[PDB]
Amino acid sequence: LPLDPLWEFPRDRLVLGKPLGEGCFGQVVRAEAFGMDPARPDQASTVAVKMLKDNASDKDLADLVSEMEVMKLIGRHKNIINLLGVCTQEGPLYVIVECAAKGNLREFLRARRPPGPRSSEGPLSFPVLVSCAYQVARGMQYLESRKCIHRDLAARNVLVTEDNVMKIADFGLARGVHHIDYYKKTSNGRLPVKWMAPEALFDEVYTHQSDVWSFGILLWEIFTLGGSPYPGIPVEELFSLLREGHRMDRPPHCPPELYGLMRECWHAAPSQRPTFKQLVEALDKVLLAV
Ligand SMILES: *CCC(=O)Nc1ccccc1Nc1ncc2c(n1)N(CCCN1CCN(C(=O)CC)CC1)C(=O)N(c1cc(OC)cc(OC)c1)C2
Repeated sequence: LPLDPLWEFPRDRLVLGKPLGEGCFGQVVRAEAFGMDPARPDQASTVAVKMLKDNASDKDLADLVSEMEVMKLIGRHKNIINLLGVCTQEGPLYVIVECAAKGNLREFLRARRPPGPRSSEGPLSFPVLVSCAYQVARGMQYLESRKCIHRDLAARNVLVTEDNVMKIADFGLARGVHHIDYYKKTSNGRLPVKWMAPEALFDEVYTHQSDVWSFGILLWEIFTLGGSPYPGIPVEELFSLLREGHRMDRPPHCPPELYGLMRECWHAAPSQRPTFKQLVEALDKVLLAV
């Protein structure tokens, strides 16, 4: 691998700590970094480091190099997980990125479901829920302006910082578009087919509008506080329902403005779904009202 001085970080300034999970064609580990900000060479910060499995082969490496190079290109934004540095020289390949303190948005929301003075005031309020959606839309708009189609956008792929800033994750991955087992649960027991636009699912076609569809599913997850899309519906039935043009019901405690937005995102024709710019504006006006 070539030396890229703009991104290279001394591996000995890293102290690897607890694993965060895998399935990425490698594995992600919490770490402390010293001098990530060169103005303060001895200061510690908490980061996340992606690396290969210890029994990985050349295909996994190519993919990790690829995701690295993608993250170099897309540049920096508040509402995405940002690249911090890389270790490519004299040792294993490390990709260093921001670490979000509160985990993924799905678990964030599910852990904060209200009770079934402030006795019925749960942690999550409507304006913060709308802010969560607005931030995801902002990040996706940025990703779109950098020619990046996410292809998996879901609450589990949104990370939450200590200050409750949404950061879109896993946007630089090779998805294996042409060999998806629609029936197979992932590491969570999650079925990613439930986030696929009709054009991607039936015609293997991905555009930025395909991601808008996924955003509408993600909207539904937010306002069900981390619910599972198409609740109780086996994948076999999902195929039929989608061919029949069926859509999810309006969730309880969800204003018609936001179910409206969901339904627009799930328009069968990609050209009749909102753009992320439009989503950003529509959510911003809601955020302004409340
Ligand atoms: C920072 C404090 C902390 O420990 N946070 C934490 C704890 C528990 C779960 C998650 C987090 N926070 C977190 N912060 C930053 C990143 C991650 N997590 N990643 C997710 C790890 C968990 N798990 C990994 C395996 N997996 C996959 O499907 C494969 C990725 C499910 C999730 C994480 O992977 N990060 C990440 C993101 C991106 O986005 C482009 C790219 C990376 O490497 C190139 C790494 C960061």
